[PDB]
Amino acid sequence: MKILSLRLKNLNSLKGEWKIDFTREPFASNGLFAITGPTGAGKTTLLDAICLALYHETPRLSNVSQSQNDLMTRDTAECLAEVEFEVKGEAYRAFWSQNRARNQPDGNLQVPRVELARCADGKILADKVKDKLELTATLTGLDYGRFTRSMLLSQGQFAAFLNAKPKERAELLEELTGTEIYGQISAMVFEQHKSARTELEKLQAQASGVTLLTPEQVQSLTASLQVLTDEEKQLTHQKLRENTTSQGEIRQQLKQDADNRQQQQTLMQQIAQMTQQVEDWGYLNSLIGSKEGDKFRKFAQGLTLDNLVHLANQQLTRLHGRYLLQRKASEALEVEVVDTWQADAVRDTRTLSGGESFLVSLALALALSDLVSHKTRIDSLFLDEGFGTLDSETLDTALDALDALNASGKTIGVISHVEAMKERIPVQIKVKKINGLGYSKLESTFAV
Amino acid sequence: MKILSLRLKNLNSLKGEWKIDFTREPFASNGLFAITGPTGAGKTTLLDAICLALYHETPRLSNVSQSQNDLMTRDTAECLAEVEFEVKGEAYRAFWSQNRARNQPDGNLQVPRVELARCADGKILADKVKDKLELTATLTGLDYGRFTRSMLLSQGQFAAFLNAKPKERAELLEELTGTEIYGQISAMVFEQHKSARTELEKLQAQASGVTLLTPEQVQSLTASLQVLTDEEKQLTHQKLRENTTSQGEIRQQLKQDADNRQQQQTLMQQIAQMTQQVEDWGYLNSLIGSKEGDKFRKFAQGLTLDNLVHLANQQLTRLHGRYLLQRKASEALEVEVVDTWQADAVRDTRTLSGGESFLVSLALALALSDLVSHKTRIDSLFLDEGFGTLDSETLDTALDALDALNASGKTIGVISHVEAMKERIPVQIKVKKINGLGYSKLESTFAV
Amino acid sequence: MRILHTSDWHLGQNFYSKSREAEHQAFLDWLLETAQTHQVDAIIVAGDVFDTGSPPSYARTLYNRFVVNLQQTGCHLVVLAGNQDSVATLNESRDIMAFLNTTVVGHAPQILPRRDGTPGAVLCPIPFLRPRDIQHLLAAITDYYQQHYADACKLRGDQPLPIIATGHLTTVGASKDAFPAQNFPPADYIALGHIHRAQIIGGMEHVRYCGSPIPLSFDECGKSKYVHLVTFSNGKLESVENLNVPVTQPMAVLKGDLASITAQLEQWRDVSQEPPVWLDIEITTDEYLHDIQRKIQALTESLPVEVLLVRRSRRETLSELSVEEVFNRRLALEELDESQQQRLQHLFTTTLHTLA
Amino acid sequence: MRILHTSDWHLGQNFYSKSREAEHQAFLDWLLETAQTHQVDAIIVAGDVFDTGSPPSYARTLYNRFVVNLQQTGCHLVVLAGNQDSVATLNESRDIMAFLNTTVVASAGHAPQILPRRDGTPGAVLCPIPFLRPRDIITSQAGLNGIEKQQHLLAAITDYYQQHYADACKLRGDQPLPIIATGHLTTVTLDAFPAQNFPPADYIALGHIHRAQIIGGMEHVRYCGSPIPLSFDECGKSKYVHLVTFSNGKLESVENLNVPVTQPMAVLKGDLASITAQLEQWRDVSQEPPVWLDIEITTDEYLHDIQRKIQALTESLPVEVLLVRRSREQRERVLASQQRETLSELSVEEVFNRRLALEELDESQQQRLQHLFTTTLHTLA
DNA sequence: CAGAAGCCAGACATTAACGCTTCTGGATAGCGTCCAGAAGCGTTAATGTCTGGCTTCTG
Ligand SMILES: Nc1ncnc2c1ncn2[C@@H]1O[C@H](COP(=O)(O)OP(=O)(O)O)[C@@H](O)[C@H]1O
Ligand SMILES: Nc1ncnc2c1ncn2[C@@H]1O[C@H](COP(=O)(O)OP(=O)(O)O)[C@@H](O)[C@H]1O
Ligand SMILES: [Mg+2]
Ligand SMILES: [Mg+2]
Ligand SMILES: [Mn+2]
Ligand SMILES: [Mn+2]
Ligand SMILES: [Mn+2]
Repeated sequence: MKILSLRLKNLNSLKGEWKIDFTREPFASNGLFAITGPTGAGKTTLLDAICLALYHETPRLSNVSQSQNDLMTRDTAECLAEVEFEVKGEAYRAFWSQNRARNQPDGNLQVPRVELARCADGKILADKVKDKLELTATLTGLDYGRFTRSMLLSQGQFAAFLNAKPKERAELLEELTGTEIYGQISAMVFEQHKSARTELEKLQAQASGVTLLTPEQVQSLTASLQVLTDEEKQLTHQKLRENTTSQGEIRQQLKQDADNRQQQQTLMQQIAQMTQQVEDWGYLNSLIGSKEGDKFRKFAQGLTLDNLVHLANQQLTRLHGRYLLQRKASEALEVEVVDTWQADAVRDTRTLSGGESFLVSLALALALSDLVSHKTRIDSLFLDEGFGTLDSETLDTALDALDALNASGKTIGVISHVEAMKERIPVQIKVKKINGLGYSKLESTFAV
Repeated sequence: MKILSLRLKNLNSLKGEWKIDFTREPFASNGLFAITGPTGAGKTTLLDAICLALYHETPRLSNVSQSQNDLMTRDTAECLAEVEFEVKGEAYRAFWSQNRARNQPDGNLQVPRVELARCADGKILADKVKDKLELTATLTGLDYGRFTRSMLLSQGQFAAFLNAKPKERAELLEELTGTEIYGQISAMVFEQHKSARTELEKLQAQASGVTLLTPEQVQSLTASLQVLTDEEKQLTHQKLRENTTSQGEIRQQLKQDADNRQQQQTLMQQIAQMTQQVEDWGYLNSLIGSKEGDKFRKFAQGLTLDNLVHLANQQLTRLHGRYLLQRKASEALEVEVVDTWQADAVRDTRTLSGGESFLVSLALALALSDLVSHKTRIDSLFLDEGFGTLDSETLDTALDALDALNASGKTIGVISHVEAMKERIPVQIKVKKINGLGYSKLESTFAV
Repeated sequence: MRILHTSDWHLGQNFYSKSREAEHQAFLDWLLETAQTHQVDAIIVAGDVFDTGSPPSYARTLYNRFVVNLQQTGCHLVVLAGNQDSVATLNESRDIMAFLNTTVVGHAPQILPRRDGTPGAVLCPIPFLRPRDIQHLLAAITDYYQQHYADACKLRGDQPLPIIATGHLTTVGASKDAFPAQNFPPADYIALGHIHRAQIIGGMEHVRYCGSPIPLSFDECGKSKYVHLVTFSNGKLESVENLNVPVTQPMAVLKGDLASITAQLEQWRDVSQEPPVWLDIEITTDEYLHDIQRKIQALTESLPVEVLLVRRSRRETLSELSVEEVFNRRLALEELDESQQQRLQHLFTTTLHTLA
Repeated sequence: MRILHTSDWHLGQNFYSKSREAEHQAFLDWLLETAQTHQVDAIIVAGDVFDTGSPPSYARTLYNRFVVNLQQTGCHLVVLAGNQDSVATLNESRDIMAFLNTTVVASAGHAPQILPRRDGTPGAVLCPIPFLRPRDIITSQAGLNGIEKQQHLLAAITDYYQQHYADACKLRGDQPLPIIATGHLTTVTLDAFPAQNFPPADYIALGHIHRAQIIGGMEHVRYCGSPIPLSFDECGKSKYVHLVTFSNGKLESVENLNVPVTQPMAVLKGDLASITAQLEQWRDVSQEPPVWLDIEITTDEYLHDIQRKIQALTESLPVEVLLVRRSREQRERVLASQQRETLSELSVEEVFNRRLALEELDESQQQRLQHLFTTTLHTLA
């Protein structure tokens, strides 16, 4: 998943055909480098370019589309970002571009153009946005929700994984390592339970919609029949039909009351039969989940989280021996730190210091990336910020750990405003402003 | 409102009792100070005592109570935090404490005991949580919600205001200034509309719930009536009895159908009139009003967000002249950034670098603090980590602007890790980390 | 026979986050002293004793202390229910108040005894006639007063007791629907409230306005802060008298430019009087409220005065605009047309009325 | 001398949105009738007269009607302040209650007062101590500790009681008159008041405990208890009010008076069958005032739609259901699984068996649930 | 000018914001009653995405 090249145009502060490729000697020597410059020069921009080219979205912008597009540099015509990446043994190419109304500095925004293709093959694997997203997700093994917290750690949201609610935390572990059927079966179970419950409710509505004559009304009507019949036997033609007409009125009402009761009795028998089934349906729903994997998805993913924390423990011991991580006895998917020096303290991650929380998040990200090494291997990492909160006596250990990781084929590119690593890192991509003109540039070797 | 003292014991990682007074040979002037030390050595804990003893809620832990008290350091059975602050030429005193079972390192916790008192007379003005948390807010003019984003920019939450939800921002603005009558109107118009809609319903259900005979059945009953009517004239006594009996069945059916029909016509007239009533409230509820007072409050807070941004621009011009905030024409109120260098370029706040976003958030928080100045004066601000991301020249300009602000009564405290800034700052409350035991210590002039 | 007339006491009124305890207590003490000095037979109040249906605790203490002090005098006090004031909080002490020789209030006329217990006159107790209790409403109130007058006349017969009528309403010919002025029953004296501004009405002394004894607003800070004395002679009216009240909290209103008002504040240059003067500020400049308040505070902090509110006489802060104005601004985006807007504004008025 | 010992009226209390006005008025008239029958001279209530700081209007009307009705008998009344109530809400009527021969002692620092008998002779000496708020007796001091506050407050309250008892004794001098002292504090989770530190007064009236009982086995310290039940833990217990016989400056005896139960209450515990069996026993009698009932279900099965099933069971009887409770506390999770199992190679059947193994069902509904899940699984193949 | 790439105007699958309903922790308790807060599902207008007509530049 290591990135091979980058190409951007009119993105944020940067303006004009800046292409960098890691196949060259300075980046292929070791694969580890650093980026520096003034704030706002484009340090985050040249790292968000690959994120845009891969997933059509940035950590700072919810979406880019035919409307509300503002990532292009002010007063420019076309902005594009193209990257080349190698998954398994073959390299691919991802492309994104956007044009104004007529290349003028103002006007309507046009629909984006996206192309995902294999390098040196000429095969356009996808030509539409949704198809491109599906294909790139399938081939890379990384959706945006997995990439933005397993491969790239943007500033400000580095602690998001530790501070993520289980509703969004469990989905990542579900997407990784397969096993997507749990949420599906939970949603289907909830849907069928809702159907089997709403079918019973309408029977209750029919149950309470049938008018029933009261027993007092029933007896009073029956009593009138005897009165009408007895007065008849006491006999003229006028009162014959008079009693007889009232006799017919009562007979139908009793017949209708019996018919109303007859319909109710059958329906109550039916209601009783499917009531016993819906009881078990609700009981099952109470421990299998509802809608978007509300329950039992965390139950299934607890084992994956246990494996992830087991790997994170052994990686964090190598990083630094201050804390160990393990799952806490809570219903939610949570991990709590263990104080090695105290050897007994069991405290949640909410009380950690800023630097220790950053280190824990980095360790979790590294272990999570290494967990899925079996399928769609990941051999890259980027850190926008986080080293500032660390002191010099620990930042050195952090850099030593990153060097130990980079000793393998993994490539790590960090960004930091702290000058304590300007000599530790040999390669620096210097970025410079231009006389306060509102734009920025970099080394001429990468310009085109 | 400014802070005059502080005391804590076993708060987070500071065993023993410590006390710092801002009325000594150090802190004699109102000059800005700083706190430095190794990362994770209780650097924020010194800033957590003020927040805990004032509002019963640390910026990290949601609440502290008989349960889930993760704040206390391990191997301890008691903690407390006391604050002495001054407002309007008079001083008060807040307090908080908690113990364990039988003063043991294990067992359940006791209910925390609090205190609010005046330092001059010595009497106490509150002794319960539910009344003290309101009396402190009434006295100081700011509760926890206004405190945490007006005079304490905690690490990682500096840009909270900019990225806060529009409902949260509207609630903050209305709570800081103005009267909640808009909120009550919005929350009550919706209740009236709901009542009108509910009483409108259950009348249509009653109208639809009564079974009516179709006109064909009405004619069918009428046809059978005349059919049974003719042969009775053509008529025997037994035949007359059964014939007239069927006549009564039809007559009562026609009688009840007309009565049931008549009741339905009565409901239709009420519903038809009520349909004229429902538009009285539907349009009002659509234009304004909602649960918890959202739409009307958000509409009303624009007129005060205009004043807030007007103050923020004036504050920011002397702090960072590259940007002038503006109130864009958005239904959800937001601040809009105008670029001076880029010839009045307009773009969303979300697409800003970390340092410039920090500057914008700090300017907005300062303007918010100075908006309530005419009612109550706030003369304290402890900005936490996040100030060091700036470049040296930009950081120097920010420090110079803070110094210029410090000519007023504001006693700014800055917590960060910049070596140049810590050398520049005269006063340093140094913290010394222990040699692996896990605890931290202050200077020998503060311990007691 | 002598009667003291007062109305619109409005106890518990938070005058812009302030209190009225000291001035209320001083006025009550003055009222007791004047009643004792003039040997008045009875006291009448035309409703609106409390600001709202849930008055603060200190208002109850003030009212109870006033009643207790009145007990030593031995006079008679009658209390009516105001418009904003709810009858629920007044009816709570009705049983105790009657035991303490005072009446609170549909009712029947009662004989007003003198200090020696002899029947002096008769009064007509009419509280705020709520629409639920009773075009059509005008006739209802008119013939209700007619029936009450008939009952009073039946009670009188040939007795020489003068008839006194009480009510809490506004009438035509008065300035800050309306019961017509000429429709009054032929009573010796009729007392009206609900209006803080005392004024002449009807050309005859049978109907008089006592007004309010305390300043309810800066607009009513004029000298017309009187309390009326009504005297009777052998069953006929003797004369009507008005009493000047003391002030324990002066009101000051300022208008003009910033320089002019700053010059005006120099009149109170370190006078150091014991009552802090409350200031109403009206500035015609275009400067924003949030910093013009700071400018005002840059000068008022040294003077022995207190600033209550700042107003611009004519962007802007919500305190400058009213609820009706902001709602009308909200309606600018909708089509007002001809009736939709009338119905919507009427419904909004109903909602704002039923909110409190 | 006879005096009534009661407290914890809690007027205007809302009990699950149900008013207590009817039972409070019933108790008030019953107490007035008992006072008239027994020819009492002074009545003392030991605090918590009003449930909240701002009681509703009808509670105030009830209090005013009670004091007016008690004025007829001529007996004296003493009103103590609790912790729940408002000292200002009591003081707003304390000033005017003096003319009615009733005393409100909500404000602290009240001097001892002589309780007169019906004949006008001095009957006893009062020690009307309301609840002692810390803001009225102690002063805040810095350099404090977590537990030092409790000891300081205990010392202050003990000193206050000693001083007040000494003042009352020196005021009574030598006449053989009984000494009465009020109290609204708990007496022996390390927050209490030692029993032996009370002054050796003739009789101690202690409140703020809803269960009437004796403290430390000493006869002249008593808890009056609530006049009416205030929760479901005392529904089946009879409330009491104490009368005290005083003569020659010494206590003779006290007798408990049963309070009529105008609004009966009961609580149920058990499974569905037991609850239904206990509920159906009300079919015989007909309670014109509805009886309030509590349901405490202790079982493990689902009981789908409790709020409708209970309503159906109680619709045919005048039994007002107020609240329900179930043993819902339960935790669920996959175990460690030997640190080796993984979700990929694990079977959905195995995870379902593990999930159901945590539940207490064994075979009966287990087989039906397993078949149900097999049917659900079969529709995605 | 004839015709093609580009630009502008219509239906359909997500989606984010209230609102309702249920459930639960905290402030009080001699370890009990409401008050407020949080989670999860249902509605709905808003929106991005895919598909069908005009317009300027190349041959
Ligand atoms: N449309 C635009 N016009 C002008 N400047 C822009 C525009 N969009 C983004 N920018 C600028 O692009 C820069 C991006 O900086 P960024 O890479 O986020 O900095 P950092 O690496 O310090 O976080 C910011 O200075 C921002 O103001
Ligand atoms: N439950 C606990 N028991 C003991 N010590 C703790 C506990 N929770 C946190 N701590 C300590 O408190 C420290 C607080 O970190 P702090 O220095 O305030 O943060 P930062 O470095 O971001 O300013 C933690 O690093 C840890 O050493
Ligand atoms: Mg950055
Ligand atoms: Mg920190
Ligand atoms: Mn008035
Ligand atoms: Mn009135
Ligand atoms: Mn109680």
